[PDB]
Amino acid sequence: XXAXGYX
Repeated sequence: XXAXGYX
């Protein structure tokens, strides 16, 4: 992924 979250 490389981005994050959380949704």
